[PDB]
Amino acid sequence: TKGTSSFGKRRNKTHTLCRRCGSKAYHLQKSTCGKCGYPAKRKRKYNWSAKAKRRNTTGTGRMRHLKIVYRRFRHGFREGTTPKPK
Amino acid sequence: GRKRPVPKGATYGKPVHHGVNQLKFARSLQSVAEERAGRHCGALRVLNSYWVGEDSTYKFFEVILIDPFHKAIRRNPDTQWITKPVHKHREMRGLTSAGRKSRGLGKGHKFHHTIGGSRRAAWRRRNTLQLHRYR
Amino acid sequence: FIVDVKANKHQIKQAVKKLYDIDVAKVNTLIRPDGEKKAYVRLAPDYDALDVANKIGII
Amino acid sequence: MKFNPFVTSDRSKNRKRHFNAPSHIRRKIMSSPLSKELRQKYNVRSMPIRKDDEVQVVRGHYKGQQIGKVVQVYRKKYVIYIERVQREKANGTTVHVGIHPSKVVITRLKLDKDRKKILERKAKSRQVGKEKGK
Amino acid sequence: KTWRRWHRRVNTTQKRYAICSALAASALPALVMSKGHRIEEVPELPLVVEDK
Amino acid sequence: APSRNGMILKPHFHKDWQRRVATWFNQPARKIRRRKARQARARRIAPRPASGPLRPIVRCPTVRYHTKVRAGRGFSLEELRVAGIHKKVARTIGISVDPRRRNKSTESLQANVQRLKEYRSKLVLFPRKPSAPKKGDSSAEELKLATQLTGPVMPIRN
Amino acid sequence: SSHKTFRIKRFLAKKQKQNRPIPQWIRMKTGNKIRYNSKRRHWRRTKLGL
Amino acid sequence: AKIKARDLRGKKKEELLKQLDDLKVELSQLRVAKVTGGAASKLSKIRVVRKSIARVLTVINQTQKENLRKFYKGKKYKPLDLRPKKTRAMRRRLNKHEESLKTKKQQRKERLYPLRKYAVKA
RNA sequence: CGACUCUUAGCGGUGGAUCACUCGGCUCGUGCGUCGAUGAAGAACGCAGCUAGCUGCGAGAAUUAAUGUGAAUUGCAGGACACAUUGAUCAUCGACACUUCGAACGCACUUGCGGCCCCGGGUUCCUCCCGGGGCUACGCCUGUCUGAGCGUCGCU
RNA sequence: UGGAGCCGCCGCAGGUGCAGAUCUUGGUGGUAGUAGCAAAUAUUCAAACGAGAACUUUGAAGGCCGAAGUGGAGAAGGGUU
RNA sequence: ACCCACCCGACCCGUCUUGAAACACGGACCAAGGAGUCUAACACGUGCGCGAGUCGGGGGCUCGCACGAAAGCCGCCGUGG
RNA sequence: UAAGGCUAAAUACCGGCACGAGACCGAUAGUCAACAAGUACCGUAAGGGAAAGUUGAAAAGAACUUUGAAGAGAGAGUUCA
RNA sequence: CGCGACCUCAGAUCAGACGUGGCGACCCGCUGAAUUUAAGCAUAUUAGUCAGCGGAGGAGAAGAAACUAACCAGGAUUCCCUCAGUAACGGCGAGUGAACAGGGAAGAGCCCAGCGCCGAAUCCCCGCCCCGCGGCGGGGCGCGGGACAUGUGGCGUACGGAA
Ligand SMILES: [Mg+2]
Ligand SMILES: [Mg+2]
Ligand SMILES: [Mg+2]
Ligand SMILES: [Mg+2]
Ligand SMILES: [Mg+2]
Ligand SMILES: [Mg+2]
Ligand SMILES: [Mg+2]
Ligand SMILES: [Mg+2]
Ligand SMILES: [Mg+2]
Ligand SMILES: [Mg+2]
Ligand SMILES: [Mg+2]
Ligand SMILES: [Mg+2]
Ligand SMILES: [Mg+2]
Ligand SMILES: [Mg+2]
Ligand SMILES: [Mg+2]
Ligand SMILES: [Mg+2]
Ligand SMILES: [Mg+2]
Ligand SMILES: [Mg+2]
Ligand SMILES: [Mg+2]
Ligand SMILES: [Mg+2]
Ligand SMILES: [Mg+2]
Ligand SMILES: [Mg+2]
Ligand SMILES: [Mg+2]
Ligand SMILES: [Mg+2]
Ligand SMILES: [Mg+2]
Ligand SMILES: [Mg+2]
Ligand SMILES: [Mg+2]
Ligand SMILES: [Mg+2]
Ligand SMILES: [Mg+2]
Ligand SMILES: [Mg+2]
Ligand SMILES: [Mg+2]
Ligand SMILES: [Mg+2]
Ligand SMILES: [Mg+2]
Ligand SMILES: [Mg+2]
Ligand SMILES: [Mg+2]
Ligand SMILES: [Mg+2]
Ligand SMILES: [Mg+2]
Ligand SMILES: [Mg+2]
Ligand SMILES: [Mg+2]
Ligand SMILES: [Mg+2]
Ligand SMILES: [Zn+2]
Repeated sequence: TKGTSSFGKRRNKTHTLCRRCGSKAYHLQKSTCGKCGYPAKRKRKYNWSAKAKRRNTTGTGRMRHLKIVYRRFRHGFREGTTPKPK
Repeated sequence: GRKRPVPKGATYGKPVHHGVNQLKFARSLQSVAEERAGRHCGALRVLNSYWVGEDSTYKFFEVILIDPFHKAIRRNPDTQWITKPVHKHREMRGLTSAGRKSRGLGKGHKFHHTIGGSRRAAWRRRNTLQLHRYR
Repeated sequence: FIVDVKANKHQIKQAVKKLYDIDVAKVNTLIRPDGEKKAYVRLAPDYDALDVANKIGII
Repeated sequence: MKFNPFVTSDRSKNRKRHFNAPSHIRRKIMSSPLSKELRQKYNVRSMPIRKDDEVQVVRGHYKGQQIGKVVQVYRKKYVIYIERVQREKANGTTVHVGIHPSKVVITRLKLDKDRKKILERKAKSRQVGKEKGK
Repeated sequence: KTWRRWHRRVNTTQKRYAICSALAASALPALVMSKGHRIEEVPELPLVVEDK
Repeated sequence: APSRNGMILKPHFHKDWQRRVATWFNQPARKIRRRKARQARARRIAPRPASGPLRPIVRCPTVRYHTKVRAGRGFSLEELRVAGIHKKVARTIGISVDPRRRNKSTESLQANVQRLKEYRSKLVLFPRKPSAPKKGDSSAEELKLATQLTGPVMPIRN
Repeated sequence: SSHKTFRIKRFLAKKQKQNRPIPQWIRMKTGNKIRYNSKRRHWRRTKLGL
Repeated sequence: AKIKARDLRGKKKEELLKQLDDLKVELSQLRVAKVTGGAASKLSKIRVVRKSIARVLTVINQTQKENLRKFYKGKKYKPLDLRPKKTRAMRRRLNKHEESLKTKKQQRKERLYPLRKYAVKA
């Protein structure tokens, strides 16, 4: 019974989609994640899983603010001006 | 002092490390005091603390804090060093007068550990195979 | 129609009235398994649906 | 040699630079020589080839002394299609065969204002260098 | 590893001795010809020239 | 296990040392960087010696070194007082001053006064404006040299 | 399930949109290495981010 | 056919809106036509109309925001939008006048004991 | 000779070694050394005429403006444009814009309930009703207003 | 055969020579057209479509589930089935 | 060197073992991969340079390094070992 | 001269942006990853984690005829092949 | 049983500011093993090392002697070479292990409290004008508010300082 017949009654779920990290690891009863620790103000990362660390470092995502900051800096953080017009 | 936070005793290990009761934190209580004042008032920038009394159970302290962004501090040149962002969280890094003392740095023979920047840095220097080009 | 998913029936009603100068009896939305909120919109009986249908292009 | 310590001379780097080149940069890469006739007249070695120049193919199969008008410039494919440079496919349909711009010679340019100002800029730099050498 | 002993350091007189040895055999047409250099029609082997 | 004769020798490779190996592939790149930075600093301090300020003569400590003599950190206050240079000014003319130096013997003092005197002789103080007031030297000793001094200024030779 | 949240329903919708096979005009593009979608998910075998 | 930024710049505010509306209408009909086949000739426009719509909306926001920062250029407290965003930290630097405030003691020092240009060996 | 089996060779299969290529790595070096409540990183969901994935962008959504460039983009369509004109296409990027979660902020995570000010229909301030807009996290500093106390006084 | 690079000599350098490691990754045999495609009684006739019918569909017959159902509806789970 | 014949000889390799054709283990077959490395310290041997000396580091002076992150030089030539 | 404080520089830098180089590897190597890779896929979850480069100079990628329901062929053609 | 000072405390969607999370190669503060070695093992070692928590910057930390020395004396910090596998520690076993001097890279020094003098001579915020405004500043003018004598600012800090 311990095996195949008991796989039969896996009718209901522990985790769902976490709304910070996106992973299917938000434990419903605990009402925390276990991936980012969602309710926890700070993100969960541990130094033992260097592979896990790399899977959602900065680079990873869009970097939609951060990628235009790098450009902005390059040319010198100029604000509120234009190039000489035609 | 500081009892070792482990369930029951059960500091599983070699019986050097079996101690839980008679052992003592590195930083002072006064530093802990500052650190807590610092924690609470994040904007505020811990300058320095002093003592105001002691019961058996408690100590008391008085941590002088400073707004780094109040014009009267900003514009006064002699203070405006605290408004620089290297001085964020002095107390947390071991930089107030109190939390300096634990670091174990002073000039002369009675130190040597901390003969670079700090305790950690000297060890670092002393345990680097410098491996030169030509040897 | 297909409608923007954020819309209330109240908004749809108001839009349908505004765009097509028309007037509505009732709006009756659902969400397609696809993502696009569909909307069935009953026009008031002074108006014919096939007539407006010809006006807007569809038939 | 190259002495400038910010250029590359690194197969992988040059090829990557080449194949992943952006349109406006490809324009320059896809340049082609002028005929000795024009070389005399404008004081210019070569020019970025364009939609409707007149042109000879110099090398290959289509190598010939005919002067075909350019048909289009496929900067993605690093190639230009030329009037009668074509081949019949299985089912009779003609297909414009690609020729690389550099294996072609421009006999007649399509002169617009901008092409005119380009030629004026290149000729001037050439004569500055001859004055500096002298 | 990176800290393989890449560089190799030589006594200074020895370095000089080598450089004297090479100079001394930059004379000697045989040693120059044997090293491949077509020096058949050259006028004098320690070949020295005007300083224009 | 040891086998027949040899130094019963203790290597210190029991910690994780390969985690803290420090290579020297920098060093050429470093040596240049210093050298550029050096040449830049010269060029900034235009006719001033590249060296730095002038520094005192000083004997080493201990029985061992004792006999030798180096450059010290800076001239003492007595030495400035006797030479007749106001300590706050001495910094402004390129004279190193430490103030923590005692001065035990009068042989080391008069030597170090002599140094400063000699310095003041062979120094070319430019005037503040191109219009020339007191102290500032003649335009002769100015045109003939706005020259830097290569190497340590008035070097000590034991 | 027939009792869905909206969160879940939207998730399913996108998954349902992703399944379609490549458009054949893609094969005729210039630098094309793609022959088939290879991210096609059949409900009976392989069972969602859920 | 072409709507340029060029011309829109000068136009009146009410005039810009009517133009946007008239494009929004034109976009609708093409979207309708995309459903009912329509024609490739129509299904071009849909991209064109979209970008011309953006060209209009863009001009409007540029005009509204230029006028706005004219209105505050002078006033001390101004909206966060119109304040200059550089980088979180960079908006907490010392003020540009505040970081070259010498203490009177330090000023006096610079007056009495200025570093002098000097050379040696003559 | 017969079939079968074994051996060798020819040719054909199977299989993908070898060799030759390399828009990828690995290492060493140089310069700079910049994220965030003005909403970061990260996640979500969207957006193409035909587009699933990768990329690119945000309801102005394979991008707007500007400047530089100067005829393309191109799988097919369609188109534009007068490429003697702010002008295709790329590049740059200073103006504009930037859906929803997220430190994450009205309170909740259903995507549910709200409050308070103003605007349009709704009224003719009649509050309702609908739609739009702007506020409504915690901590803390400098001030401000309202206060509390058989806390310490003064005058009445 | 193949279709774009490669070798001799003198020196230097090394991630330098395989039959084995119940070695690692990939491939291929003999075993073998073998074991096997046996739980729960059952199929038959004609026609239609169709290149093609033991298996589809329609009709006819013979059978079973036998309302604690092999019937009629949900929950959870699936996610377009 | 391909095949066949015949006479004589001739057990299967690897390995641990006093002893393996073993009724000792590993091994169906083929391809590619696959294990005494590097650093440090010592000692002895050998080769070279200089020799009561020797030394080169570390640092510095000579270049934007194409070759150079080399090469050269240093009252630092010897602080020091 | 302790029990208050500030301070550039030589120093560090397997993260970032942007470059340069190599007695390195050359698709079972080199990063897990030369490719729609932290992808597919697995696991409730923490986490685990692949395989996979190469037609040709040019698509000129085989019109047309014929056998077959078709896949498949036979001729024809393209290509220096 | 009022009104008014102050003190200590509240509440504001009060006016204006800041802090929150990220990254983490390098850096600062804590915390802190056990494989392992010792041919066993418990002290020792592995190691103030991995994991854990905290906080930063373009670097950080350190730093202007309550220092070294014992000399004919040196003279902040950091870095390299050396000292030195040395002095020392250690079931004096395994093993561990610095500093000064010396030579270099660099080089830069300063400020308070206090003690005192100076009509608080000081600071913040309001409001009106002129310039300047994409790092909110200058100048002027307001019986316009507040902070402050339970001490702000100038002079001054051991190298002496004041009058
Ligand atoms: Mg122990
Ligand atoms: Mg103490
Ligand atoms: Mg120096
Ligand atoms: Mg299933
Ligand atoms: Mg003062
Ligand atoms: Mg055969
Ligand atoms: Mg393969
Ligand atoms: Mg070839
Ligand atoms: Mg190798
Ligand atoms: Mg093998
Ligand atoms: Mg059978
Ligand atoms: Mg049913
Ligand atoms: Mg044995
Ligand atoms: Mg035996
Ligand atoms: Mg055997
Ligand atoms: Mg037997
Ligand atoms: Mg065995
Ligand atoms: Mg076996
Ligand atoms: Mg092999
Ligand atoms: Mg020897
Ligand atoms: Mg400090
Ligand atoms: Mg491969
Ligand atoms: Mg391969
Ligand atoms: Mg690989
Ligand atoms: Mg291969
Ligand atoms: Mg192949
Ligand atoms: Mg291959
Ligand atoms: Mg061939
Ligand atoms: Mg933080
Ligand atoms: Mg042991
Ligand atoms: Mg053992
Ligand atoms: Mg044991
Ligand atoms: Mg220890
Ligand atoms: Mg750690
Ligand atoms: Mg610092
Ligand atoms: Mg001190
Ligand atoms: Mg010292
Ligand atoms: Mg020794
Ligand atoms: Mg230790
Ligand atoms: Mg005072
Ligand atoms: Zn999460």
